[PDB]
Amino acid sequence: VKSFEIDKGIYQTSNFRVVPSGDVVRFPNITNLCPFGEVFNATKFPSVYAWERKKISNCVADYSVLYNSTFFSTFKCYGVSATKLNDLCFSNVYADSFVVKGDDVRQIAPGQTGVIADYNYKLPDDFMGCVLAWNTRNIDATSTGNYNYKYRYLRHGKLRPFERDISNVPFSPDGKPCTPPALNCYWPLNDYGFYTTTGIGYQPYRVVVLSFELLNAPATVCGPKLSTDLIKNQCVNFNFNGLTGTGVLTPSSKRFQPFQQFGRDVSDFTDSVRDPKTSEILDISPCSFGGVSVITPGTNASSEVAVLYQDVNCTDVSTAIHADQLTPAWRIYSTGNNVFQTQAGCLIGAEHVDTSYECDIPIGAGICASYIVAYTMSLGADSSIAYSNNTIAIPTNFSISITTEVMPVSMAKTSVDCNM
Amino acid sequence: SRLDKVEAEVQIDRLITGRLQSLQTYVTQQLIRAAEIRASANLAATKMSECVLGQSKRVDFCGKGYHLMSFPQAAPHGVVFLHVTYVPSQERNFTTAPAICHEGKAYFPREGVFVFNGTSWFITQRNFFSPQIITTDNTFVSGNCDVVIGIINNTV
Amino acid sequence: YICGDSTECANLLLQYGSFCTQLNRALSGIAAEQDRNTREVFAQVKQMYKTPTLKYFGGFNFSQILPDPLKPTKRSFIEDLLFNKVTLAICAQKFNGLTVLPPLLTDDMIAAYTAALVSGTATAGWTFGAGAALQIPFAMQMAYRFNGIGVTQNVLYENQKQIANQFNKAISQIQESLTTTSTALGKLQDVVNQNAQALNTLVKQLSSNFGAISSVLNDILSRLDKVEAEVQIDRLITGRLQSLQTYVTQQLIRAAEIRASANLAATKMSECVLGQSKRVDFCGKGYHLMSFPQAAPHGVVFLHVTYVPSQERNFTT
Amino acid sequence: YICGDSTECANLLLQYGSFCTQLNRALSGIAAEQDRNTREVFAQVKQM
Repeated sequence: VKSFEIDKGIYQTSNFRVVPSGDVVRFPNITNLCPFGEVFNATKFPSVYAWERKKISNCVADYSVLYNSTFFSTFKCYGVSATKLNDLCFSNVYADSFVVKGDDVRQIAPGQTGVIADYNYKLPDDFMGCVLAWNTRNIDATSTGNYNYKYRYLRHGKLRPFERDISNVPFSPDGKPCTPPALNCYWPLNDYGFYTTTGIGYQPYRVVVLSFELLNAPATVCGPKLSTDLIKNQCVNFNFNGLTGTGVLTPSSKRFQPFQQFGRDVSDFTDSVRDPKTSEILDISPCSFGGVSVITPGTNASSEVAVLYQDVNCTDVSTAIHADQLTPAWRIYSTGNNVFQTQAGCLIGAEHVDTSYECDIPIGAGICASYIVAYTMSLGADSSIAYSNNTIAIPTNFSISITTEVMPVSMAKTSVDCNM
Repeated sequence: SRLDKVEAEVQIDRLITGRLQSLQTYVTQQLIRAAEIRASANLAATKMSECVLGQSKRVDFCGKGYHLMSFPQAAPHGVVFLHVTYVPSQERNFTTAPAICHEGKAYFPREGVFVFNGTSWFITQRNFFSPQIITTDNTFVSGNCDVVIGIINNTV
Repeated sequence: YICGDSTECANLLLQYGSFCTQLNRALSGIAAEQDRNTREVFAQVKQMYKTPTLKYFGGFNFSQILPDPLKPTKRSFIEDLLFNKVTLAICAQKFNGLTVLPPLLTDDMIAAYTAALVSGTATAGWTFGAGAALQIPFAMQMAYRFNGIGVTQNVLYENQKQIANQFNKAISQIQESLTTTSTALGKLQDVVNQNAQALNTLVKQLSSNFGAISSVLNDILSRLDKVEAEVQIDRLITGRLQSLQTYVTQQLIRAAEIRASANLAATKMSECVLGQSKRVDFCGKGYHLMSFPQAAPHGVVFLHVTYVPSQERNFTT
Repeated sequence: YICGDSTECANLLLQYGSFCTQLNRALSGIAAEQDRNTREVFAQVKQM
């Protein structure tokens, strides 16, 4: 409050929260090496009109062979980041392989159609992984000509995403099953013309699309991480198959489903997860938090304070103090007693007193402090009256008692130069 | 010193947007404080027109007693009333009867209760103890002696 | 609420100054003002009396008006009907950040206040408040209450049984018309429903996006590297901050309306309960012979004992 | 008012939660309470 003299009253101050202690990772026990060395160092690679979609599952990826190599010409990720890619056990990743020219890197994106990405290979607008292309001018590009790879450029309409046309239909703009070489009746197929000593834009590129079906299954393709064991009823960190966080774990009470994995209880609040090693645990991610508040008698009759924690049960508070876990970590700090009821929280440094007073200081629910004591409350001077018959009190002597009263009628007449 | 182009115009847009939300917040909350302060000022004008200019018979509005007078004083930004109240306290014990059955007929007193049947002597005021000798002006003819609870004779 | 916990999103929060201090101060001031409202309404009797435990005077059943020692709870029966009527649409622990703190003046203390007010109304004479009491046997009280109405004292004593029967039947009809009835207790549920709408809308605004990639933190944390991180996190912080500040402004406006109603309530418990307020169609709707308080969820429920005469005749003057 | 109508600007308005619903509810509550203002001022007589 930026003062030295500070009067008597509960004064709100900073926020307390329990620092998490442990570190818990729970992955599946699946161990394998991925076919990345298979698919990226391969011989047969299809064209764009017959792009091949390979499933990878039940593996342990590394994601450092992707980085610790200058084999890669253009490597751009869309939905994810580069370095933090092996922190998520994916679900059934898909490798889409094809071979393009030295020009078509600009097309392959969410949107940005062009020609071939409009006619031969269409992406969705959100669900992307990582797109990679590299130059292969020294394998298949003969300067005589590589006339073995084709594309299609004649389609009645554009594409829905992840859809592949193969059938050589005799393209005619009005239906019309034709016999090419009739007029306006061609084949949609067309070569490339891959040469060796030509320009860089005419050089063959190999393109791998990594679509990441994020976590619509119990995840299989993990990264090189090590799992620990469950630490129940204690604030720790998380890293499950695709989920991080910070919380307190406990067994469940669910009628959970075999395909389900998450809990998202009311509105994207996870609260219950299914362990990758055969259990189902709830998640109180609120370890403990709130705001502390100082009770002081007023720095002119005392100098001893009492800290009120707000939404606690005085059981995590004792452990978090006596193991140094609270974010308002002190240096000169002790605990003689611990008053707790009237659910407004831990009242550190007070005494239950049955002899209740006129409620000096408003603590929470009924309870009021003083002086340092913390009684509940005397609501008023308790009495009973004789309620018999005809006998009647009448005042005989009176008094006059001039009383003050305060009414504010005018706040500060302010103004703002709203250009300065 | 180190700005170049529309980059800095983005940065100054961020600064203007933050300061403009802060100023808008200031204006809105001072408007809310102005609404509360003018509600209080309307109460204050009401108390000056009521408590000071006359004896306002409404209870626990002006003072805490029975509001005999009122004296205003100015203040920094405010106003301070001095309610001259009236607090009666030396309680007693005296019996009563709600009626007087003199000769078979009801004498209720005056709208202005407590017939002093403290040994059947007087009829007083409500608040200040003031016995008055009972006469025919102090009551009225009312029916017969059917609902009289306490019989009092010798109505003079 | 803003930025649950990461490490660096708190730093991006500190890049927007000191809003969290402002919001905590504004809501604490609102909470203190609501406690002030309850103190100003209810805590107006220092001298808390005791229930006389007769609850029947002349013909006046104060049954179910005052609480009963024989019943387990210390609240009266009509208050229990009112508590049953108003819906709500260890400790709480939810990582919204949100909380509902409990009230200071707790509900049985509220009921003790209401019983004290009704007792000192029924007992303790007309001079209640400024003073202590007068030991008036409650027939003399409403014999006197027939004089702020412009009738004589003949009305009460000559008609005692009929007045008592109409009074008791009226209270029993109030019971029957509060048990199985309907939205003529609406305003308190309007308060509770609007609180629920505001708070649930706030939580849904956490569930929403603000033009970012995901609508939740710790997801984009898993796929953050650098400034893109700070782009999406700044978008989320800005959106959540505008939503929360809008919430704070509307809470303050609802607090203003609720304290206007609180000032009216304190005014009526001063005027109507503690004496006979001769101003017309302010306390009740007849001539305001009496008035009683009763507690409520988050409100106050009066009972105005009015006076409506209707058997007209024809007489020349 | 916000985003008169195009195609996708409506979707960017959808990206900002349910602000449109909040404002409509607020103005509707204003309308109903001022109907209550007029009723509690003028309609105070049972028998016209």
